[PDB]
Amino acid sequence: DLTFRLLRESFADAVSWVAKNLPARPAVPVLSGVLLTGSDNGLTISGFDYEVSAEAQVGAEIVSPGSVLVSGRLLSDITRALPNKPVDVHVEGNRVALTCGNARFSLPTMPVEDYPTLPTLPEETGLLPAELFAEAISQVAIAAGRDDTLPMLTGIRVEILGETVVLAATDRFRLAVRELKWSASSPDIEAAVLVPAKTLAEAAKAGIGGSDVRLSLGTGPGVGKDGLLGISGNGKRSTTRLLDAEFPKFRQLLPTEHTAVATMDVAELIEAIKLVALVADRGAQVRMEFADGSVRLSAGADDVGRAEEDLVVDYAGEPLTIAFNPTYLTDGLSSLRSERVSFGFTTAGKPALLRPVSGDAVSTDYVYLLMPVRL
Amino acid sequence: LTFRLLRESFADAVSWVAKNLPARPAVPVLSGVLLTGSDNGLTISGFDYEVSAEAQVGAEIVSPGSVLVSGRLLSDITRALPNKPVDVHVEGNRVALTCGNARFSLPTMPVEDYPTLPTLPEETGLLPAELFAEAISQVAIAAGRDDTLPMLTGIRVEILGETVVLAATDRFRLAVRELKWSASSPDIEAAVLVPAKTLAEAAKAGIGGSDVRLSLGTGPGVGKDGLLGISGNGKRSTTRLLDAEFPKFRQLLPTEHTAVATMDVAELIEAIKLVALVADRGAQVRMEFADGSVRLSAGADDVGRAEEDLVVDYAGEPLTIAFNPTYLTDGLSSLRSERVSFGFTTAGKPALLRPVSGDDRPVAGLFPAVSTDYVYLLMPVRL
Repeated sequence: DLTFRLLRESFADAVSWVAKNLPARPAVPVLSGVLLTGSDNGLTISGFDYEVSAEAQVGAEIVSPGSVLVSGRLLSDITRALPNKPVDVHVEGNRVALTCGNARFSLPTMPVEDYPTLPTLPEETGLLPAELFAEAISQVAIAAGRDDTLPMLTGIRVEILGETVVLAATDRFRLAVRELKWSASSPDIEAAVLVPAKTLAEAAKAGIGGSDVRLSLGTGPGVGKDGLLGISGNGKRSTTRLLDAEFPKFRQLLPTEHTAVATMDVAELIEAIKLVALVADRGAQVRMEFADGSVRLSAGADDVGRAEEDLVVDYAGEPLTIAFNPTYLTDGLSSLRSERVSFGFTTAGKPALLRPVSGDAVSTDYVYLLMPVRL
Repeated sequence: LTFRLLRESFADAVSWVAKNLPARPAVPVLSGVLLTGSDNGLTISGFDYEVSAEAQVGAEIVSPGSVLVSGRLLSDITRALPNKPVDVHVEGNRVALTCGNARFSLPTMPVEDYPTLPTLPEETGLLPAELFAEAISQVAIAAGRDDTLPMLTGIRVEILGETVVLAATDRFRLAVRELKWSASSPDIEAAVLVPAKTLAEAAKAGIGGSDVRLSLGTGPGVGKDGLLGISGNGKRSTTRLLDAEFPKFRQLLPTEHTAVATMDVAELIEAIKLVALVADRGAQVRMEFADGSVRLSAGADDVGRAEEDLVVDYAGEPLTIAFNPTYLTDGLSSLRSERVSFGFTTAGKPALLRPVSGDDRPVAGLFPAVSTDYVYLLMPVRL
């Protein structure tokens, strides 16, 4: 009942996006599948699990309408490996015929009724330039520390205030808040919700074309407990369930006046961190020793090596000697899309403030809170 | 010991010696790189169970003497330093290292407790670094993978006059390479087995257009040193030889064919990766040679089925033959030729692949096959 024809690249691009974030999974077989729907004008490619859904619609010559359920990872891997010709697709009983140039395929099909029905639209709360979203999330997500660790509730907080968006991501060592200006598709609206880095970042990492990223949480009176978040892009559209966990109240953590402040060249600092960090322990510390006109960046191993570098800086205040985890600090410096950096600390046991200095519930546009280490 | 020299000259010569070194093996002293200064200048020296590396470079030797610092640590520092001259002097039990605004204080290990690097055998002959690098990458694939089967883990290296012949094999593929050589040596007839892991790596570290000296010896006592020297401009390494018997491989290769074929290489690699996406477990890919057209095909109990028809030249009775996807593909990459030649006998016996667009005559003196400088022999599969 289903027959379509489109360009290989378009079909490859559409599937990969629906079959990356959420699939790549064998948990329940009846759900490794991706749904192909042959609407009168285009092909829609659908997919989800129990929480995060994804949908892609692309141009097609659908000769016969209908739908079909085929292996997720497989189709992706196939469409990318196929020739740069058009591809023809026919469903024959419960097998799918797929021809692209001189290559034939036959894939086992799954029953179209077993597949869950996707989530809908939480009404458009507003939109913003995809480049901005790409940056915002890209910055903040550096701080929701999650690598080889168990995924403790790992989320980027998203707050809407009239037309002011605030993105906050933290673990417990670092806190990254970013502010954002918004074409808010509703009157002044207030919304503070939590949605896990995992997916959110990817929708943004898509690195969408233009000013078309479209945040769907509803225009209502706060989006309800229907834990949904829609991202809509140029044809690409994905929902994701939002966590029930509560974010810290970050405004608290941020100081107004800080006992001491200085500024230095980002590039140069990142090169010297990695320089002296080479000798840093498994208890990774790096010692910054602030004085007028200069900082003595040093680190050491309690056994095997010692390192130090004098760097120029514009310091001002009562000298501070303080240490950081070289990786969380360098994450910060990188996070700042700035040539130079503002440092705002209070005590060698109180958070230090990383702000971008591109000279010539938040404070400036990008703010980055870093916990110190002791001795 | 005190000396000065440029960051890059130091970095390059330390990371060359320290790459083969282990971060923390059984004996601590083996993790370290030996730094010696004399009339010649600074010398980077590293030893191992099986490889010894040594690099000589110019430095201003302010004070002769040797020292023992962590091999991998010194490599990491000298790479990260700002591009300014580096200063080193040994303070009692520690090394001070000064480059611009950065200063380092590394700890030493006891220097008397470092062995003397095994001595280089006489030069057996020499060949451009480039060929050496290609010939190994070519043959190294076929090397029997990490197993309790040593005979297969080696790369065989045999010298016949002005000809060198390189071989490797797991019991499923066999790769032979033939080179033109400059043996500064007379009769020169020898055969040796060296570990593929180490050889490949030592030949990966060979580029730029220069030459490379192979040192096993020259007399009847050739390769009998238990070592292989490979050296050039200041850089000198030896690798332990492998005491195992290599297979009598020349016998293994067919001399004539029931069926030959040729086809486009990049075209064939690409189509292989396509159909095998659907193959059982990367287990097999079925080729169906007819005249003019070969049907590449793959399947899986119930995962999917695939088919490509590729433009082949053929001569002989339409053979149908299964190969392993990966082994097949390695073989193809292993020829750096634009096209490929196929030699077959039965669906259950070896296929012989060689580069096509290559008019080198491996010259004589003392339906068919043919002469090539490189062959890759693949066993087939079924079910």
